[PDB]
Amino acid sequence: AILIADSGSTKTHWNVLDQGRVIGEIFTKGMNPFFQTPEEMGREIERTLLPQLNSNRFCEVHFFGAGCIPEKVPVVRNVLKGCLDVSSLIEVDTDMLAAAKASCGRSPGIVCIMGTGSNSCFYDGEKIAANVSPLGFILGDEGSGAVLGKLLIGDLLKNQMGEELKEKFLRQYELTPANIIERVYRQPFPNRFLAGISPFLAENIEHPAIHSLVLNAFKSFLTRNVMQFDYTRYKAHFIGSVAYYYKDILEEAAAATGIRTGTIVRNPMEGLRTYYS
Amino acid sequence: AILIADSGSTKTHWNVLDQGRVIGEIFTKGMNPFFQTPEEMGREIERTLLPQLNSNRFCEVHFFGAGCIPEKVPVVRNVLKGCLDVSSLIEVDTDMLAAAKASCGRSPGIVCIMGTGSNSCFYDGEKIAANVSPLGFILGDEGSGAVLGKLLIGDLLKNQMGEELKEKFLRQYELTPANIIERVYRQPFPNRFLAGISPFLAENIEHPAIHSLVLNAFKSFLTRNVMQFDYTRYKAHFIGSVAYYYKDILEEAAAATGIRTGTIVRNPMEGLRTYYS
Ligand SMILES: CC(=O)N[C@@H]1[C@@H](O[C@H](C)C(=O)O)[C@H](O)[C@@H](CO)O[C@H]1O
Ligand SMILES: CC(=O)N[C@@H]1[C@@H](O[C@H](C)C(=O)O)[C@H](O)[C@@H](CO)O[C@H]1O
Repeated sequence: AILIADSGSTKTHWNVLDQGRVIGEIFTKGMNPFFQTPEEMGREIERTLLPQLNSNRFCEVHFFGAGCIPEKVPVVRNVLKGCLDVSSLIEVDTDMLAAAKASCGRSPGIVCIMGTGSNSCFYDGEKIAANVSPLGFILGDEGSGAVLGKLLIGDLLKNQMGEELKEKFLRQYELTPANIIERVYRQPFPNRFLAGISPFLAENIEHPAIHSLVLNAFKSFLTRNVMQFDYTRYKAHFIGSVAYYYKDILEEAAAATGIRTGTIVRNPMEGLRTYYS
Repeated sequence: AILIADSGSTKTHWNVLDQGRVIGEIFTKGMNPFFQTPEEMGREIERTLLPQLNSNRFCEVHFFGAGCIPEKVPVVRNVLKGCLDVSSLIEVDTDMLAAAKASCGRSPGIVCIMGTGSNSCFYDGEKIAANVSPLGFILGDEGSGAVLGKLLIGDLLKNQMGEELKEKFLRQYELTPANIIERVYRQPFPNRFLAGISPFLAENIEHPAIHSLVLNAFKSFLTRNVMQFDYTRYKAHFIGSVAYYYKDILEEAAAATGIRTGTIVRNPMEGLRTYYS
């Protein structure tokens, strides 16, 4: 009856709710209209949800995803229309609203996302009131795996952390200098590439230089994004993968810059299903 | 009868030298194999110079251009071979060697490029011995117009330099945030876009925040790139447009980083032309 989604830049999880229960859970690759034309978006969409759904018809469909700026929301909604059957109108918004509906539900509060990309907001109870548009992983997205990987590759190959870690990194993923620039500048979804090579940071987090890179990235995010809200009486609900597995470094950078924190979960799906019933 | 060129990712100049003089000069847009396949680069080459190029059949031909790393040198080298007719063997290199031959000729010294992109090297007298390969404007290129433009836009729309400069920037180039993000993530040659909006820094240099942003970008460049060379007895020949019109901030950052300075040219061609005959 209802279909729920949350499209990250690298992956997408889909949920099917009927009479308030979960009758199906789906995974797909990431969809961002700034990395995917509607053909790629849609032909992928053909290959995705439809095969694992006995019935392709619904009454309500709610799709939240990265790159879903208002200028691109109708584009993505028409992509989903040419593949689904819903009795009412399709809602299409950003992943921030999914995170907010998941964390706070019908109540207000601050919500931030740290995964493939980064983002920060204040939320009313039914809609996002304010938002720092993150500009992406080239002009912002500070503190997220794609940016972490961007920083790490840059620092390593500028000989800023020595040869040992540089060689362990380039050997662990069997990459030459050419692979990076080809993968980042000429190959689809370079943010996936960066966010995927970024867990090397977690692997060698005991090194001060790597721990400091992660900490200073978290610092810059909080400074340039979360500080723009009333962070002195609001418990920032953090959602995302980077924020979950780097919990300690995030709490480090938060106590440094005075940013407050509340509940920190990795995926909004279980909080989203609670909201819809 | 020889032709020498130097194509930055934004522009390209071609020269045909006979009788010790320059007998003809044509200009075309920039070609970079990481934002243009070599055919597309090439499909313009038909449109620009050849229609006017009286003879495409001459002796030696030597082409230097950005993004033209060893992994990419042969592809571009055959593209010029399958239309062009040159009597001797093909030279293919990066813009750094043109800058070095122009700046240093047959003598050594440190040579740096500051325009659309960044790069760093020490040069012997026939070829570059050491180099910090800049990885481009997404993983490095610190101190370059695209990176300067990247930083300024990022800071502005995250409200890090106020509303006055942010608004003056967005109305003066008649850009909205979505247009920005569309131009950087979906539009060809985003490095030109950033480097073209970057002169806003020089225009508003009286603001402390912008002067410090430009200076600190220059600082880290010297730090992460030039410091990797012998900067204590070598007078760094800086080459480029950014380096000429931001001369004072560069000398500031040079006294800041103890780094020495030499010659500042924006374009190398007559020094390149001086080298050949
Ligand atoms: C241009 C781009 O990719 N933005 C995305 C965001 O998308 C919304 C629509 C936005 O741009 O504001 C997304 O919420 C965050 C977290 O996933 O990462 C950013 O990179
Ligand atoms: C990935 C990329 O585009 N790098 C280019 C450089 O190209 C060389 C070959 C290199 O990549 O090492 C170029 O020298 C400088 C200055 O123009 O700008 C960078 O952006």
